[PDB]
Amino acid sequence: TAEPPGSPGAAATWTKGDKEGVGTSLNPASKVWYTLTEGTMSEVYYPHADTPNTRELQFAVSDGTSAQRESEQTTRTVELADPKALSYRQTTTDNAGRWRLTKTYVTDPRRSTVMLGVTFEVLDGGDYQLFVLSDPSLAGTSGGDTGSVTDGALLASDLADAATPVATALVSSVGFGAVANGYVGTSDGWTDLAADGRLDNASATAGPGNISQTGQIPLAAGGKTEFSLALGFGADTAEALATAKASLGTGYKKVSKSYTGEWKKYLNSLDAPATSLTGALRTQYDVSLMTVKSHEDKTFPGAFIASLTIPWGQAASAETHREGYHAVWARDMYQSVTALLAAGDEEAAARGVEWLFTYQQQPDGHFPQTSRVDGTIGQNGIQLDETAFPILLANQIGRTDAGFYRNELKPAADYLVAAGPKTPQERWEETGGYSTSTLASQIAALAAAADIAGKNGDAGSAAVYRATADEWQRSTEKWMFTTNGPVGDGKYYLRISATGNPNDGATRDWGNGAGVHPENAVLDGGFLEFVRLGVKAPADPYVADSLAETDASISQETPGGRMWHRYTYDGYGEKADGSPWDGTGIGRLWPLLSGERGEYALANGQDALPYLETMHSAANAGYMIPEQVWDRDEPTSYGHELGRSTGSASPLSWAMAQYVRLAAGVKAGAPVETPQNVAARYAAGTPLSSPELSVTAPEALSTADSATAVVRGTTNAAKVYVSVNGTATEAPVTDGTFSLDVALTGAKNKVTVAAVAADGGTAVEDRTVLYYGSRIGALSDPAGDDNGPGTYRYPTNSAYVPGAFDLTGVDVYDAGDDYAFVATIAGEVTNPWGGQAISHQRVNIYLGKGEGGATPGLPGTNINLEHAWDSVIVTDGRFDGAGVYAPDGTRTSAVSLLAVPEARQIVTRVPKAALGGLDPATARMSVAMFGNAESGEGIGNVRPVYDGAYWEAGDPAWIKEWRFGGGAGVFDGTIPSRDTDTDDPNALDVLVGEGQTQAAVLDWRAGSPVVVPMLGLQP
Ligand SMILES: [Ca+2]
Ligand SMILES: [Ca+2]
Ligand SMILES: [Ca+2]
Ligand SMILES: [Ca+2]
Ligand SMILES: [Ca+2]
Ligand SMILES: [Ca+2]
Repeated sequence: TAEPPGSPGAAATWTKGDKEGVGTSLNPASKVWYTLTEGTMSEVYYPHADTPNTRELQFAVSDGTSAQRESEQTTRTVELADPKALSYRQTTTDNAGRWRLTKTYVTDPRRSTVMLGVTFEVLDGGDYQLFVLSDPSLAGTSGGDTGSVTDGALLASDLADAATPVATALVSSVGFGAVANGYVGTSDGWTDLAADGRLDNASATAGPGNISQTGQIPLAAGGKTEFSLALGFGADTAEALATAKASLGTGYKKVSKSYTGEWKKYLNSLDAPATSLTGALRTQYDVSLMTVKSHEDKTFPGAFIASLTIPWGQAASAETHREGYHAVWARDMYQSVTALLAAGDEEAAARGVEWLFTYQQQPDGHFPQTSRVDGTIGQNGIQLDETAFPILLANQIGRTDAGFYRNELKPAADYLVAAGPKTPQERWEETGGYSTSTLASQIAALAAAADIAGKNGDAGSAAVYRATADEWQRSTEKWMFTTNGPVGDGKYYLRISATGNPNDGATRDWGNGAGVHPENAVLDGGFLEFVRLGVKAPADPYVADSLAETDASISQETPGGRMWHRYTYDGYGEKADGSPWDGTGIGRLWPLLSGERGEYALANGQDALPYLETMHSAANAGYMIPEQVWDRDEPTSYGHELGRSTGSASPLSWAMAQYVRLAAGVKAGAPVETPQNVAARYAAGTPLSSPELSVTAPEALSTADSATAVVRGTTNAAKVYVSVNGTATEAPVTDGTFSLDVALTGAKNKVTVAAVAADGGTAVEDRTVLYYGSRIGALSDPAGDDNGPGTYRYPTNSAYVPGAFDLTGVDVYDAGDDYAFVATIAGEVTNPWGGQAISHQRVNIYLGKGEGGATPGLPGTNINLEHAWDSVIVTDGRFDGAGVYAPDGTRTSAVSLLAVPEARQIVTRVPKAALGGLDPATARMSVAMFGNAESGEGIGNVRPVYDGAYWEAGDPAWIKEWRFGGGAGVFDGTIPSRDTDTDDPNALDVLVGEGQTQAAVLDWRAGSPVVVPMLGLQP
């Protein structure tokens, strides 16, 4: 087969996020969504709202000598063709006024076809040729497409993905004259026409690769010709052609009417907006409502993508699958259904809630950062507000049935309780810690979950959720309201704190090229979520002092009204020269924040209409509200306009949604999505008492001795509930005291203690309990003991953190099939040299029965044990040198090493069988801590100790840098010991029993090798 020149086609990109309009039928049968960009049709989605298939479809007109692209005509307009439907009309006029093209878009509600009603008028003596230029990017990729011709139609496909096969068919109601396929940048229609105003390439086939199709439209005799084009989609070519023809078969006028009628009927069936919405604000409402609606998938009803666009797509390559904003974000979806809910579309919210918990929720209960419309995980960051919003959606909708509560709601709420108040990522998806914005959703979600749990008879989980939410709610100011910020009076809620001390001036890099700034200096309107979600009263005083400074720092007055940047120094936007964001740049204005300020104003009884006015001034002629609008008077080399959409997403369903939701709030006189049960508790009048609660045991962190742990203390509350990892059990209160042996359910047990007063007030306490099984026995050892006989020194190198070789205890647990030998150290448990759990420590635990007398330990050890040993446990996560060893050096069994730095523990799992019938419960044992080393550094992988003075000298340098000092001897590379004196023990410390001391037991000058006492585990 002869392919036209250009293979495989030029590298391509997507389109700018700034859309003039978008559209889809209300009918779920039509699996197509179209977008418009600068006078052309940009990306069209199919079969799911998360898959773009087009880059550009526009017309070219020639006289026979020269040709022009309508995207080159400085004179073109866009306008919504119907005030009650998502149908747009683009008009292109020749710069010389010789011809005029009029295009009106619509889709066939019954099948996946995008239709274009076209009128071409020659205003000259005539004699012009008209060509359609359709450049696809099927299945979300510019490459991999194959263009062909059949039965007078232009065909294209990319079936490289079995789960998402895509093919199209461009058909002309009047057929085509000349038809051609080629490779972009060489044999494509425009490159061709530009050459000589003629279609020289006649090749009817091209690809796979980046191709484009071109079809000449036969013009009627006279000035104007009216016709229509149908772009049908299908799993295959035959399906696509058939769908397109079925559309033309019905006709543009008929299809147009049907499409426009569904939308009109949809709007007319929903709640009537406030009478105070003037014409323009009403149309903005109608278009915003439909647009939000159009972001729901047709194959997975209930799934809403953030936006049918790719921000800065002109700079985003299309060779590989990209996510853009055409993916599902729980947060953005929450904004969407909450808007449809405000407008009166209950079913969309029901499908939505069902979709979230069925398809996107993860087995652990939380919601992924992003996902495909089928639930397939996209980004994997942890945003706690994305787990809280779906709970709030179910709370609002009443989706509270026992089954849904136990299997859906509880796991999500339990995750929140387990995650703690700090979110690893806040709503802007960039950093973590105590977030005003996220903590507001966390508190509201748990407060709501509490009522749902209670309503379902689960008092334990209710107390846990309420007590937790209550504590975070009363800690809002302590954690995030700074009092020494470098702006205004210095008193305001900051954006996020890493420590929970808003006055510590802790810094961090804020990404996107913003650099390092103290948290004290970063202002963010996220605190407004507190009143919006009923977490604080509308007139809360703290939210009030945040206003002035926040406005000064990130607000600005545009001609349409006041607007806000997300936060101080935000760099997520175009660069100073106007070029698209590419990892760094400068954040612009977010119109949705005006809608947010408006809900806060409304909640306080003020007129919110002006905020709607401001939100609408950010829209284009098509009424598309963008994520961002330019904030400078200077239009860089790019055509940026103050108050107009930038290169990012437009429309942003979220911004569209925020406009509708506020509008509804205006009609009701108060924000309509605020959770009533949550506001009743925190935003109403009279506050509640907080009962006293004192948990005396356990401590913040501990290790249990069995499958149960004693949880006790004092309180003046009526009831107390002790919950571990989501399992709550009541603790009966007796004369202000309580005490319960609660069951441990995991290796790590998060224990929440909730105290509930007779009037409803709560107090909470959290404790963490580590569990390895029933404790056989233990051995203790003093800290600051890591100096051998009392003269040893750590090797100067940094890696050797202090206390690394300082044992503080040894605990043995019966762990079912294994024995868990837990060693605790004073120093931090590191693992830099990349090893199993640890790198530096080499502890030995010689097990025996106290028989015989002095018996040598392992080779490079340089020590003896008080009595004979049957086996020794080597804890060395280096060189696979760990396990239980017989006295002859034979490793009788492998072992697993786990590090628990939080507890400064080093766990060694030893299968019971490894200790051939030697029960540690009645065995004698010696414990010694050495430093691991390479064979070439000393016998048996033990880092030797050398003369103190010799070491102090530092000759060579590696001795005082990577070896122990204060013992005896110098380096000798001729013998395996590498030490010229192995009389001194290489143990930096060991365990001794009563009446004896480490200084005497390790005193090698008074005897060598030293004899380490054989001890017994105390129960
Ligand atoms: Ca492709
Ligand atoms: Ca292409
Ligand atoms: Ca689920
Ligand atoms: Ca010690
Ligand atoms: Ca030595
Ligand atoms: Ca010791």
